[PDB]
Amino acid sequence: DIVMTQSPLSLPVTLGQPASISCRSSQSLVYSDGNTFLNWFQQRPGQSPRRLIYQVSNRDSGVPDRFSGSGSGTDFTLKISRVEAEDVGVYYCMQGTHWPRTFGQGTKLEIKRTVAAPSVFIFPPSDEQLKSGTASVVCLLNNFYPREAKVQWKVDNALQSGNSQESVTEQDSKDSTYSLSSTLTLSKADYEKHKVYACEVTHQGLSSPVTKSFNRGEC
Amino acid sequence: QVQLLESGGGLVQPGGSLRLSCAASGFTFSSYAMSWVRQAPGKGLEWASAISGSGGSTYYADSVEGRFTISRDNSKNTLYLQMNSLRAEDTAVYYCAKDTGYCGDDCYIKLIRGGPDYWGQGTLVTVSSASTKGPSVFPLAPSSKSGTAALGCLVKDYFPEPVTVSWNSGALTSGVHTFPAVLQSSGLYSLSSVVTVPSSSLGTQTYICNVNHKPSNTKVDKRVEPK
Amino acid sequence: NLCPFGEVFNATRFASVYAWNRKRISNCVADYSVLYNSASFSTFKCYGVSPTKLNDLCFTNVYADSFVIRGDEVRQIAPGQTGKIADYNYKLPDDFTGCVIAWNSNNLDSKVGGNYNYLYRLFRKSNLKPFERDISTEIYQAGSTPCNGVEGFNCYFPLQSYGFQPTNGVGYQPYRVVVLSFELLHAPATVCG
Ligand SMILES: *[C@@H]1O[C@H](CO)[C@@H](O)[C@H](O)[C@H]1NC(C)=O
Repeated sequence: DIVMTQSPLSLPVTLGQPASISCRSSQSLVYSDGNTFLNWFQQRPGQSPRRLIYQVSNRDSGVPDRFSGSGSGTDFTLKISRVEAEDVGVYYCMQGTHWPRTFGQGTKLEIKRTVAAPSVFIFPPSDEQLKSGTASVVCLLNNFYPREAKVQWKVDNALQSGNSQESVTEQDSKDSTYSLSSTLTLSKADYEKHKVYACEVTHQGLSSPVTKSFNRGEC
Repeated sequence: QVQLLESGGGLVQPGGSLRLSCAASGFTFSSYAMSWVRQAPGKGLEWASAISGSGGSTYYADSVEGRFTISRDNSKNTLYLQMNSLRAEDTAVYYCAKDTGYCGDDCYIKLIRGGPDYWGQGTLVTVSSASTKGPSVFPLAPSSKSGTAALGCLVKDYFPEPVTVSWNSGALTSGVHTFPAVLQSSGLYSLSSVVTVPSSSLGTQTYICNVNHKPSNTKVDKRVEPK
Repeated sequence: NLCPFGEVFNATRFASVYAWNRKRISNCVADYSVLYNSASFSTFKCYGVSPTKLNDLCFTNVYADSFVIRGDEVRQIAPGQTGKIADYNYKLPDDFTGCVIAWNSNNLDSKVGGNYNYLYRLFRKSNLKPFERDISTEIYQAGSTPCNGVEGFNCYFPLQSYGFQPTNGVGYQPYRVVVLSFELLHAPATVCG
């Protein structure tokens, strides 16, 4: 089987500057008819892959002119003229000349933009969830960059650790920012045994840590 | 326009069987070769199977050969992938793809070369030993604060993936952030879908999150009101 | 009536070279004026018969063989030729009597992404005898290990696809070929000019 290696596996790039992706084939991709069946795919999160380029250099319909393809034999390169916000995602090169059709490892094209401070929101557990016996306190970090950020949960000024899980959305195609959701999970008794619940956010775009807090049973 | 709609995904125990369907439209179905491609969670693409346009020639990957059988009904314009003797490694999102090449009556699969024209939306199949469980949807309600306020929904304790969350039946798209699911210690998934909206819209505009969990055939609409 | 040359030449689909079609022409008058005086033919080569004198002759039967190959293989449709088409797909006898007609069909038999309906036999143990039609799909054994009908190392599928693309060079573009064989037997003649 023809194995293909992509370089790099992760490709950080700033907005407006070119980006390059290299795909190398273990076997020559040229065919008897002088045709080279190498394709380039772009996959956005949660979406089906779309073919950017077919046969090394020919772009598919609907593909912007920023994308260009080059190479021959075993070595190929995908060029982005000026990376836009929508270009974020994973890019794959595929071998079509010989069965089985093989894929590269895939390169993660992430973009870096102006530093943006997160908008911090806190959500007390709903009464319905309390009726179920559990309590989930949610802290939201909306539309920030860079991705490096720290969230600390404090219950009556006691720092909690190990009962919280955080998740980060993929880089937004609209504004190149990230969002973070941290959830503190407690039992019904533990939630009703305390009063003050606070979320402390540390980020580069914040001159000082930002704390959003609420008191149980107060609105 | 060419459209490929996929169906048949869900949860199945190891060793079980299920059949996936790919309804294609917008082109001469019998004229093009069709394929099934799989993508494991956090993995790259991997071709799984393919048929010629007429349906006489079939190809399977080494991972799936003998286990899966691929078929096609040209009259129905539907592509089928019957998966038997399923194992944990088969858990992946399955796509059906139409090739740009011209195949069919007097063509052979494994003799073609090219690329996929179009891809379906993709359907997820999970192979594991666990029962399906419907999600619990809880409101995240905005508070008296600040020009921009945030609200959302907590979709907790569901299995297996995926769940789809929309806001106001698709009328609310700007500012919506549905976070990737996290696997809890209980073996169930939990995610939150939030939206940032102007504070002036709280009191005039009603916000409802629509949560759909296909593996349990459950659909929950939850209205979020500032308490 | 009039011999149906239009059915063979102006046909929407042609056959693969390994499965070349044959039409039997008998009990009709064949006017070749349209054929040899048409400028839509890239190749019109006759052997043992002059094209102009064709209308002044009579033959027992005529065989119109039709298939599709690439441009570089058109020359293999000739007596005494060698090559993959001549050896494994379509062989003309050394004493061939008739005409070979070929014209470019890139507009008809080619599509972006490759047309894989047209196939040719790539492997065969022995050469084809003249006017032999081999449509076997048995796995070719290139080694000493029996294949037993499963592909693998030294066990290859005998057929390959042309994969015609309009961007291909003229040497790899599809050409439709019609071979007119005029057979002469000790029997009453049913085809005349
Ligand atoms: C094929 O092309 C056209 C049909 O419209 C006609 O002018 C031509 O004579 C045809 N050739 C035949 C009948 O041999």
